[PDB]
Amino acid sequence: VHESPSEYFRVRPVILYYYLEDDSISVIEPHVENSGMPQGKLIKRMRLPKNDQGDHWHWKDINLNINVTFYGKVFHITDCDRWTSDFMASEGIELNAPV
Amino acid sequence: MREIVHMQAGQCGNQIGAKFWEVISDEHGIDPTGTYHGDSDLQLERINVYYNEATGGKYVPRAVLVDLEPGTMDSVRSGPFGQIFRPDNFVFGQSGAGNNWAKGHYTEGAELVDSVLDVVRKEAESCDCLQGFQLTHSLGGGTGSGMGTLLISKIREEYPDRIMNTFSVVPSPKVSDTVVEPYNATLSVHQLVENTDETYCIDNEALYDICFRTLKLTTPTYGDLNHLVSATMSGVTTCLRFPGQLNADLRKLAVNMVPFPRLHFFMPGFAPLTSRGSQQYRALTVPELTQQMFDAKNMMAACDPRHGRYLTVAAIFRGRMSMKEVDEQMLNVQNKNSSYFVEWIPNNVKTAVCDIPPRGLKMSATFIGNSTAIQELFKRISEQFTAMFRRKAFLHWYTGEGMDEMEFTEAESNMNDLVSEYQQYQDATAE
Amino acid sequence: MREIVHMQAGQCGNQIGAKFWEVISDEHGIDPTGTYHGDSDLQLERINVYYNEATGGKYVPRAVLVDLEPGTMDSVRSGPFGQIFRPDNFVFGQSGAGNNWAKGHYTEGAELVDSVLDVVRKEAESCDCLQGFQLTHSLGGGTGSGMGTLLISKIREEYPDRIMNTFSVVPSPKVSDTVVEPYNATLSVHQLVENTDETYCIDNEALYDICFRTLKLTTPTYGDLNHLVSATMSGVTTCLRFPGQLNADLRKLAVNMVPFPRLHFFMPGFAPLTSRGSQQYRALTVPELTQQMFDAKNMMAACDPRHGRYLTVAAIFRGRMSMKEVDEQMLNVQNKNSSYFVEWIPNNVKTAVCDIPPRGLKMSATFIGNSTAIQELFKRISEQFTAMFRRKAFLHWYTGEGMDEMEFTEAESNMNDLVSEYQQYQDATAE
Amino acid sequence: MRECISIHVGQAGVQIGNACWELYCLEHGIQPDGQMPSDKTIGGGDDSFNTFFSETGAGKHVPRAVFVDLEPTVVDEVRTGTYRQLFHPEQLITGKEDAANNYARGHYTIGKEIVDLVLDRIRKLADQCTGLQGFLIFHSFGGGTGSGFASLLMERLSVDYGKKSKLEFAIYPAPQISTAVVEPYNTILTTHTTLEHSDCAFMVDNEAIYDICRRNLDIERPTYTNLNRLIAQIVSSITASLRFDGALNVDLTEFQTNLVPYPRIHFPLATYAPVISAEKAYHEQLSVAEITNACFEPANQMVKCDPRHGKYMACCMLYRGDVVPKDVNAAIATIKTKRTIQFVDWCPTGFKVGINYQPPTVVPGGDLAKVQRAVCMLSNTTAIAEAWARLDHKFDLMYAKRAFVHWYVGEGMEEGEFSEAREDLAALEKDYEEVGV
Amino acid sequence: HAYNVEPISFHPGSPFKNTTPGTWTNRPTGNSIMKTDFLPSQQPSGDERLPA
Amino acid sequence: LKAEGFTTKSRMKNAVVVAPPAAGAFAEKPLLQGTSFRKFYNRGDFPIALEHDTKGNKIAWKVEIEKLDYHHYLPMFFDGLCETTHPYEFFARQGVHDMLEHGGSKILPVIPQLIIPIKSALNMKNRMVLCTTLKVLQHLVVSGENVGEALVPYYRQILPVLNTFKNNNLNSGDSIDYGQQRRENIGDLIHEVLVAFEKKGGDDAFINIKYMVPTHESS
Ligand SMILES: Nc1nc2c(ncn2[C@@H]2O[C@H](COP(=O)(O)OP(=O)(O)OP(=O)(O)O)[C@@H](O)[C@H]2O)c(=O)[nH]1
Ligand SMILES: Nc1nc2c(ncn2[C@@H]2O[C@H](COP(=O)(O)OP(=O)(O)O)[C@@H](O)[C@H]2O)c(=O)[nH]1
Ligand SMILES: Nc1nc2c(ncn2[C@@H]2O[C@H](COP(=O)(O)OP(=O)(O)O)[C@@H](O)[C@H]2O)c(=O)[nH]1
Ligand SMILES: [Mg+2]
Repeated sequence: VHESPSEYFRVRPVILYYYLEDDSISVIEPHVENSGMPQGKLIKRMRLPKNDQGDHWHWKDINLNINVTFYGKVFHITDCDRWTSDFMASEGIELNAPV
Repeated sequence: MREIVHMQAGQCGNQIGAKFWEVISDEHGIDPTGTYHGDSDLQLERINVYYNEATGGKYVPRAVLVDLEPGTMDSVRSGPFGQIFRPDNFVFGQSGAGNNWAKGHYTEGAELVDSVLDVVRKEAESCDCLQGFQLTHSLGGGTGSGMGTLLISKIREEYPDRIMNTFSVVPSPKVSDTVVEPYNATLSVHQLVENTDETYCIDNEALYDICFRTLKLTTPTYGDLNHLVSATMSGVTTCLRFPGQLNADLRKLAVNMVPFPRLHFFMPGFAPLTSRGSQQYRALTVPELTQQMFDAKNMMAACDPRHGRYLTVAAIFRGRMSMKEVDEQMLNVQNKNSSYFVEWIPNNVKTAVCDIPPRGLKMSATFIGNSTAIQELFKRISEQFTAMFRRKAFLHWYTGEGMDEMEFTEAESNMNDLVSEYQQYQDATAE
Repeated sequence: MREIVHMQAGQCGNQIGAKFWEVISDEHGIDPTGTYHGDSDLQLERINVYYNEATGGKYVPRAVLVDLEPGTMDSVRSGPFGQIFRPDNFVFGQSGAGNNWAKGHYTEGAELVDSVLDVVRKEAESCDCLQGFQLTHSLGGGTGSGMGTLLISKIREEYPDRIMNTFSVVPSPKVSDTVVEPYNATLSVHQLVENTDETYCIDNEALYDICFRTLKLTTPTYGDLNHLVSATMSGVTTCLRFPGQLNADLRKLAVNMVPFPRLHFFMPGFAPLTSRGSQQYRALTVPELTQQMFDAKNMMAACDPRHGRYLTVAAIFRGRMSMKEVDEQMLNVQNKNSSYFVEWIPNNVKTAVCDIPPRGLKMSATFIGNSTAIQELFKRISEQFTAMFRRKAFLHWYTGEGMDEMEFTEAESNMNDLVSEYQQYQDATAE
Repeated sequence: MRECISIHVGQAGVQIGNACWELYCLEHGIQPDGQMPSDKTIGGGDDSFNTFFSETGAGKHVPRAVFVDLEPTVVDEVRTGTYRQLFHPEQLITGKEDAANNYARGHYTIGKEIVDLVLDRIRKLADQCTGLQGFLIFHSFGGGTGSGFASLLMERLSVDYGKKSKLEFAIYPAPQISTAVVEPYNTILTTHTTLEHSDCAFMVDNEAIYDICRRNLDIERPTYTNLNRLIAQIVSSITASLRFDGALNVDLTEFQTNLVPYPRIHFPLATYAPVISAEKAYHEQLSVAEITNACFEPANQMVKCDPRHGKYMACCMLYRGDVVPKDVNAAIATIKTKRTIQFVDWCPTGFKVGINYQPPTVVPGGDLAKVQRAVCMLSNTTAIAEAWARLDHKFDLMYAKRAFVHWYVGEGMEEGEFSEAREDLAALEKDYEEVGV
Repeated sequence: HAYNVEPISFHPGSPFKNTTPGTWTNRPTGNSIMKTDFLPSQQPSGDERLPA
Repeated sequence: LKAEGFTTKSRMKNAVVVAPPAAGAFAEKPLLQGTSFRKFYNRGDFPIALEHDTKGNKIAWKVEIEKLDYHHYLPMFFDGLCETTHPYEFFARQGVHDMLEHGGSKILPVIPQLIIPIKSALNMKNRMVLCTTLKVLQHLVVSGENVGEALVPYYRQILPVLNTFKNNNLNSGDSIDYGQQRRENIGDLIHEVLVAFEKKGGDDAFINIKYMVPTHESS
């Protein structure tokens, strides 16, 4: 954040949603109180690209402590859900610890 | 330094504007975060036409977004290049005027016109110089046509000399898609004749035909349709953003293509359009772009440009090219298809060459034709309107929000008068 | 800058033309992708005869593929040098030809004819000379016969002065593999004799004989058959492409082999053609090439030239050789077999020598022979036609598809007049 | 002490100036930053730049010229170019709005806010000199800035500096090729308002240079740089007699006394014809007779207004290089013996010869080659009446239906001015007819 | 199935990660004709070869 | 070779293109169904009759012209101008020309209604109806008081055909025009409609008149 008397940087909480039906990703914001900023969807459900070669973000390369770039925004993942961890361990990911 | 402020109204207008601010951000090297990850200084020298400097490095678009459904604002913010826009310039109502011209023009939508005029005034006063006002909307919806016509009327009576272009997704019957669509189109064209400085009529049916026949493309969706629309929106105003040889801005296009103060309903066209497989099996040359412009296949208006005569046709070429090749090709087009051009105008072609092509293409061009074949679209909309208005179907709404049948008769008769004027200047003799 | 446009119609035509374009590509140093991986400057000195420039320095052949059944395009794209063709030139129908001349001529081939003429005009406008057209087809099917003859008629109507050569494949009573071959060949040679500048009659029986006795080859197959036909097709235009001491193009050959207008049915011939065990016993000189040209077993058509009179003989010699040796080998064969040459035309051999031999071939020679012995094929097809036309067998398909018995009778009558003209110029005397 | 002030009005004028000042710097040895190389030299003398430049004392050769365009784009790309340091920043004058192919916007509303500053810079450049030769104005008949602002500045210059000579290097519209739509309107209006304030107006046609570049230089894809370099060669050949030295000479004042018969007829043609490339420059003798014959060939005219339809009045014949004063006499004699080239009966003495010994200057990356001799002809012919007649017919076709008149009428320009321009053009029409008969 | 690639050049979408500078791109922006043609020349230094 | 334009067939060294079909902006447009003057008259009402005369006729009114309702009768008297199967044409045009001269202030309020019948008659382009309609327009503006100023909003909608047919006079040299009595010259009648508009209009009339017809200029 530039030119503000209250902070010089901000952290906006983010919940990702990976839909396995079509390998799509939607980002959502949990609407924190008194934020004063328009919170809401911030990226709807689509197939988000991964490389410049046309590859898209799959679930085979999404883990606990990683950075994922979507549209110039570099989100960093913190923790999973219980069903998601069970499914990911069933498919064979290592699930390298919540942060 | 010339600035244009851009506006999108309705769901179709907002989607077209989102694709437009994706396409020209790709042209100008703008990150969806907002930063300049560009390569050339010419990419930044005239970025102020559509953008505005934000302290920190961001480039805020000079765009104003209008609807009465907040879901449209949520969708355009959650689209790609969605965080680009400033959230103040997201003025919306709550009722959802939603395919009702009366609701979008006289009732509760008209409680939003003062606020959108305030925000447009604020965005317009922060300019050293001003060219005009850009609008994207569809004529078959309540917010696109109702608040669209109201906004054009208000901004025209406030700023009388700054020019104004609207991009007018005009209805087609083969896509149908809305019952009160002829009513909305007839009530919008009445104001667009008198208020709008220049307008481009665009048909979704013609876009679908282009995607099916020239682009193959299997499934085109609305992304590709809005991408062709955004391409021909970006190609018109490339002389205001990139230098080169002989160039024409929006006012030059209006002056050289409007012979009489009402014949300003144009026909867009963008023509390095080829399929994915037949892309490298091509040699981009000025004669084959001239091929692809002067073809009934590649026109984004579902009316054939052969049941009528071209009044004025302008082409904005883009690429490092030969002016002899440009003039020779279009002069050859005039001489050989001399029957399809009006003979009381000796040269019916305006050329504007900008040497900086869109990224990825060596060569491109944008077609804008002022044909007398727009009377086909206007006659088909008028005949649908009089078919519905002979039995007064779907009129209890539009008289419940407080209009009169005299307004409908006046709008129908004005569109008929415009059709008669196009017919007169089509069939007018040499001397 | 003399360019000739290739058309390949039917399964036989497409399979011959795929081998022809493979031979042309690895003679001009073109990979399957299209990039010039050649060595000499002569490979690009006259590349515009068969190839068109694209972006990235890639050469696309100036050919169109025509068929009704779509699987032959899949076969062509399956073949090597299949991706080099432009995808817009793949003009294919959807239903089947039906091995029916009426179906290929008066119906759905006649509905695809507008699109194939559109792409032919598109590929012919990209020329500065447009020396002529070549067409590859067979007189056994519906697309090869009927659609090919319709293409010939439309091209003759459009460009009347340019030359047309068709490498037509004629049926044989020994090969057959079709019961409507007499009907198809009789109906197609009627259009061939009146709208083609020059045509080459290739017989599958003669191709198999060349593959079995001059080549001693165990399984010949259509690949080697089309290899021989493609070598002939290259050799007739290597004087156009590569430089040489004596130059003879298609118009040169047409004026030196056509005494009377409906006498343009030639039989071709290629030399050298040797087996594996005959490579040792091979004196690589001009006389064996001359003898293998003039031998009756080496003819590419089933006709025995000893049962007739050689009107004219054209000899296209590719390679490094003399002029005295070539002229004396053309002289001595006339002087000894003066009985097989017409006595009312002196010195009736045309001789051209191109300095460039084909790749992997030290010397080569294309024989073209206009003789009166060609009438054996027309006699065979005419009597096979009338044997099954006396009882109107298989005629219900054609008549219900839309032809006339008057048309059948007139085609047979024109064939008989062609045979009678060949006979009268066979037995005509000098004084 | 001689000085020529250059004014470059419009995009065409500014690009032609970008060509011609490059040519001037190359032929005088001035580097793009402004200084002489000071380690090498090309040799012209200490004073063979003063017609177009000035010395600041430090060694900065700031040039002349009043580069002006209403739109910012071309002026700022010139400012961000190779010759950024050469030009004085106050010389390059620009605005914000564009005249947008409107004579009314160039002459009545948008121009008048910048006329005063352009005139002040012109006054400063005129005070900076000692003896002013003339005003070299580069523009197009075209539309908007080059049509309206040029005429307004012409009126102001006629009011202020009445006796100084004016040259009007102008891009005249082609017969068949055209770019703008209201180009006939702008052409007729700028002709009407330059008739009483011009001194001599040179015509250049883009289509004719296109065909000349195709035929002679053998280029099938020429851009505007390939045309503006030829126009640079024209202006250099015209005003090289002021800068360099030689035989029988000419300054800007003889170009109106030996070329303008009546004070209406001041539109000579331009014909440079050693237009040859390096492929065929040394394989033929470029003798005086050959180049003058090729200059009187009608295919080498840069107007495409074929002189066999009319008669020549005067021909200012400028020679540049190894030209012999008897060879030029022999060439003119053997062409006056020809009967295809026709002269009017009241002008037997129809030539004005001027010879310089300076060879022509090539541009690196240019299309022309190094030649020993060059010829530039300024021919005032009666054949241009057919070009006036064609533009008259175009004006009649547009003005009969009153097409594109609402812009001019609604922003300035009372309606009678269109008929004024049309009537003055028709007066010029049968003025040409009466001086031809 | 509601979002495809662009129909003009058919270039795939990008994640817009700026890990590489903006000059390193496969679709660069074009250059002006006056900049490409009007270029600073090179003076004859003197220590060249003698021409024939 | 015949070809349709803007294609490879259109660009050949021997091909000619087909001319576009005319839209018919100078042709007649006869009615597919009769007006409300053939439905309301032979049904009854309309207190008018012929009294016979030679020039034309005269309309005998069985009620007072000045007292009858112009809000009812007048706009649907103008509906009878668009036909020709006449006993009706005299009943239309002379009814117009009588009620107008013998009205008064009552013409001005019904003017906003008095547009759709007029324009519909104008958008038929019959050469004998159109002159009658123009002669009606020359009498509307002169008929009442402050009447040529209420038409100023509707200069938009009474002038789309006068633009088309203002150049409809004849180039007949020094031949005597004997059709001067029966005033049926459209290209002239349009001119005296326009100068009457300028004379009996307001002051912002001319900006709209030039907005409509491009080649009109101040009287
Ligand atoms: N020879 C030559 N002619 C040019 C060049 N640039 C423009 N023109 C001519 O100028 C004509 C257009 O009028 P312009 O003088 O360019 O108009 P403008 O100066 O841009 O003024 P506005 O139209 O108001 O923007 C074209 O028809 C060209 O023939 C150039 O670089 N060289
Ligand atoms: N080209 C294009 N047309 C659209 C799009 N979305 C809707 N439309 C068209 O717009 C019409 C409906 O207009 P709408 O946007 O609902 O107007 P509104 O109700 O006032 O918001 C439909 O007939 C669609 O064909 C889009 O994304 N692109
Ligand atoms: N030499 C040669 N002959 C072929 C080839 N393919 C087919 N033919 C002959 O062509 C005849 C069939 O014609 P066809 O191609 O089916 O005609 P279509 O049905 O119109 O496509 C058969 O009798 C074959 O002998 C080939 O690759 N080479
Ligand atoms: Mg300009």
